[PDB]
Amino acid sequence: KIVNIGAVLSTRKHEQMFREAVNQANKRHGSWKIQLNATSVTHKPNAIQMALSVCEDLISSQVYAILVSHPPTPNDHFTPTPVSYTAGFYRIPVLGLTTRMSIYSDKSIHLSFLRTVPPYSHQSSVWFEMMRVYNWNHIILLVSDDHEGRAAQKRLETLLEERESKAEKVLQFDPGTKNVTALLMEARELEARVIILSASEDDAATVYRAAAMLNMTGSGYVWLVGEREISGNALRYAPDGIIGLQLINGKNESAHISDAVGVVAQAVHELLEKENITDPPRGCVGNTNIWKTGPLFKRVLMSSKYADGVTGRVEFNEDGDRKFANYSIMNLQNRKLVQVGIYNGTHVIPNDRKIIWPGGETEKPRGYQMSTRLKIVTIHQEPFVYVKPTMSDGTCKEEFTVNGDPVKKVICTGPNDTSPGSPRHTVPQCCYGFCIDLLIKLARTMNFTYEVHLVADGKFGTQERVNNSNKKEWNGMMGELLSGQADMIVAPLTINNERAQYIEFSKPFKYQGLTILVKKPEERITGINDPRLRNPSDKFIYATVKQSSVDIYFRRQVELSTMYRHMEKHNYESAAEAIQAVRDNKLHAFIWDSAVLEFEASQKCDLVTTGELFFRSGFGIGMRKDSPWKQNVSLSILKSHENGFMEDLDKTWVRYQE
Amino acid sequence: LNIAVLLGHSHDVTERELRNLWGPEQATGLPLDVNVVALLMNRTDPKSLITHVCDLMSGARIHGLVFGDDTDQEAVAQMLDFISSQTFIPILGIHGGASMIMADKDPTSTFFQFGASIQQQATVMLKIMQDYDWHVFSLVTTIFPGYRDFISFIKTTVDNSFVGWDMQNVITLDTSFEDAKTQVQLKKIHSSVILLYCSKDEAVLILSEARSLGLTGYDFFWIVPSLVSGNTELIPKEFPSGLISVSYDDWDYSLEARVRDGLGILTTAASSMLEKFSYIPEAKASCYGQPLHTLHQFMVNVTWDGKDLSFTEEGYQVHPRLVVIVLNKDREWEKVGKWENQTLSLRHAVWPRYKSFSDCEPDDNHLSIVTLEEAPFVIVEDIDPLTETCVRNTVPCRKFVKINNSTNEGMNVKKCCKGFCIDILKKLSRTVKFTYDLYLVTNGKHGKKVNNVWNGMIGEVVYQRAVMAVGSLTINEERSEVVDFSVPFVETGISVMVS
Repeated sequence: KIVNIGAVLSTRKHEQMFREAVNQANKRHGSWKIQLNATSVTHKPNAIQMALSVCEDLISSQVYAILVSHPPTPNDHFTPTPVSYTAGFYRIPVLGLTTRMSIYSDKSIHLSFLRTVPPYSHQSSVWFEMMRVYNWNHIILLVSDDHEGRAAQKRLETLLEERESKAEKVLQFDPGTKNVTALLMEARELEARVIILSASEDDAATVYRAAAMLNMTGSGYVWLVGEREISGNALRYAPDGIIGLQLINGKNESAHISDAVGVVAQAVHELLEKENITDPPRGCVGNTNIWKTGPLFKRVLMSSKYADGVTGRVEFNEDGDRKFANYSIMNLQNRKLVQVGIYNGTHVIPNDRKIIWPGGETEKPRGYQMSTRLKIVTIHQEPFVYVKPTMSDGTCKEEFTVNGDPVKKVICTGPNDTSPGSPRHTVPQCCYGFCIDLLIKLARTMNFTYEVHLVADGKFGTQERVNNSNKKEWNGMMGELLSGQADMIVAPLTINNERAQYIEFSKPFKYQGLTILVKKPEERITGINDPRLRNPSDKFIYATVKQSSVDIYFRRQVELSTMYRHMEKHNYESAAEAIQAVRDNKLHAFIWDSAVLEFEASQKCDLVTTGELFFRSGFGIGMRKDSPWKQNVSLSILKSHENGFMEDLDKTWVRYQE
Repeated sequence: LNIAVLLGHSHDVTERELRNLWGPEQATGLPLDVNVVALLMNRTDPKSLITHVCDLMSGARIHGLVFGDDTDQEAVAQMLDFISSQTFIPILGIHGGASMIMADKDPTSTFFQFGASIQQQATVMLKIMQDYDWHVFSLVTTIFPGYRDFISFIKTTVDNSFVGWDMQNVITLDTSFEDAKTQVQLKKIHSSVILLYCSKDEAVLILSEARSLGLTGYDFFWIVPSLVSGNTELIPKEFPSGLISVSYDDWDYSLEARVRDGLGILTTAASSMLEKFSYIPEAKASCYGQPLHTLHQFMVNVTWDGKDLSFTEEGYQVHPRLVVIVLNKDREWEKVGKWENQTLSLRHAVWPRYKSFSDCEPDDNHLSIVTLEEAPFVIVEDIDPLTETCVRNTVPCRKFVKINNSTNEGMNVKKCCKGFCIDILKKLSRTVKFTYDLYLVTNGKHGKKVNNVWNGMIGEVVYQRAVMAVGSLTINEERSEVVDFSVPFVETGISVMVS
């Protein structure tokens, strides 16, 4: 007829308040014959013998609830873990009250741990409420604590599942280092300014000093931190105008103890109304039998619904967290904490105080500034991308064409040869041609600067297994684009269904098919329907560029596996290698696009194309995902389609013959 | 150095074989003072754990702790992880609750387990699903913890595999099922392979609802992990006979060989760390009272006697020993397959049916089909080494290739097939919508009677080891006497080839 409650509490005044709450718990519950005893223990500066003393004292006491209520501990470990593990050996609920670590959220590790405080990842949902208010989509994540970093990434993907957007940059590294400013500058070069930080006080002060020295706290830079990042020297190193969070009664222990007493008391009076009552045995000596109503009492604690307390509607979810939590939103106005918002369990309301930002006006700074210098990457296409070495030092010889058109070149940067050939030789040379004039037309239509560089290899990019952990990766232009080093691929991109699933496409500027390059008895082949090419031999030598989209289009064709097995022994690096090889009469056929070989037939009369025209497709501009550089650029491309500028580009290279 | 091996066991495992585990072991002894302390504990409370750690850590500064468990308590490994975090001593978990998989370790703790995590187990199970072309499947996740990591690992593995998995959406749970809202999500299921991540007491109710909703058919599959499959003795009758499980519990390797390998890893790490730094033995004196050179990130490179016993970044083994088991008709966890370094071995490459999961299951829909290797009809090629998967139009089959003429033992090598009769059989499977059992014959050619004994496909069909012959076969009088041919579809006579 007795119920024992164990507690690890230090101060005698709060012990007296705890005993007073135990005494007042039996007030409104009638004259029932249940009794409530409480046993509180102090704290030795160690942790092993503390765990020993507490575990054998609570075995000898046979308690039902175990409480740890020590915020101001000098050790920064904050580990009530061993007593919770010892109670989880017999499945006894330990109600943690102080810490908010995400390692306690794992119920597979902490089998019988409950708590009335949520982890900080739920604050990101509050920050998602910022996304419900300030209408901001692209974020920049920075988490140093990797024990909670996977849970923060999980919660972030759970929040972004609704809008189906993507985080622009995520970062995880070892806490303790200092040279993280390179990734800060890489995030600075991005369009967004939203900064989400999840670390301890030392790394927060380190990144505050790094943003202060590099002036990343100017206009438009969105800063959004929590309670751990506004304490200690991080509060001293914080810039003025930063927005932070505050836990209402997060450190106020006296009402929190009474709330915990009310929760435990109503849980015990709920459990007394049901059958199958079991008791914890004397597990110190000769008792390893588990307490059989562990998950039963846990299920009692799952449906615990309350209506008493100064905090309010305390309620457990499936994770045993805190529902309907009042939060405060603070601002740092001239090294002074100024309250600028309140938060109920679903909605943010700013108070009568104004919101003064570190940048300009008091309204929200739209920190989504698009890149005025679009990084352009391309492959060396032979009739389209002419690359010429410089004359004296980084210069371009301004030669004139035969039609009175001056060639407007650009200073591009490119490697010299392949990686076994050239170890490291990347020089700036002169790029011009077809798509360069297309980019000149785009820069004439819309005012934006650019940065033309070249892809490191001579491949488009295929979907290949990386050599560890069985993961798909891309390479080439797609590998340089998806890594964030490139912005817009201006190249004759072969449009297919696989790449449409991953990135968005624009309107095609080129429209052509496929053809066969031969040299001039049947000297022609007339397409794929030659039966000798269905079952080839060592005579008809035909191949294509290694890691090309033509090979992917043939890989989708499940009825031409013989050509896929035949052409893999003769794939070359570039198409010019195939031109030189068939120039020496070593090749016999080559599947390639139409107008390139038409221009090369206009250059060299021995180069002969075939008669058929299959795979009538289009080539456009390689693009990113949903972006404001899509609609206006596509309208500019269609404006180039409707006028005679396509005919002008034909007059430059296509219509011009010899 | 000084290593203590304490064992908590219920089975009569004596101590003197651990005393004999010191003499011939470590013949090339690079530490000049290697000593072992073998102890046996009868109780499994953490008070005895703290007591024996304070005894042996003060017991002439023992730097190695080895523990095995016989019970079903996963909190003992967490207690030993806390002990390794406090005392800074490398502690190894061998068997039972000392080898149960935990989620995330700490840099302050140097505790390690000899086991197989749920991520590598999910990799092995998806390798099984890739090797069987079971691409249309589902996923049911309960409120058992450690589940969002499992879903995310499945999502990344599907996004990083050459299959392109046809995955049905995840059936999620909130509490114990009301059979009102979970009923709608369970009635969305129409696929065969069903994956599940829960506890055993939840799985009893899940399988009871699945039998109540008829999800235990011959087509429907059930693959469960090792954490839900507990004791080998405690098997309730609600389990379907044919339940696929993957557990690293190998009965061929005893606990003594595993702790011998653990001592080999400890002496290897000590000998390799002594060659780099001098003052290697550094421990804590006693528990009562108020480190730089550690073995926490040092023994990733380790190999004992050729066994690839290397360690991961998370603290588990790189290449463990996974065991694929099923549940037979005799209600026993039947040992079936073992796992290699990275590739998977299959002792039973022929996938068994277990078509009668219960008593009242009248089902006769499978069809045994055999064919013969002919070039314009059945092109028989190897599996693609880049994908380890037969392409869309090719179908897998087996071939029992013998090793020699000395023994009759062989291997069922799986190969891909295409051609004419493969397309005919695929279109028959499209029209009739049945289930087929395709394999190859190893007796020889079409058929020839040698003293009332037929051979090849005639010997397979007439003696009723198969159902029908879809492949190419000539028709004459006695073949039409022994079986019943269908109508002819192709006009194939005989001819003579000349110049």
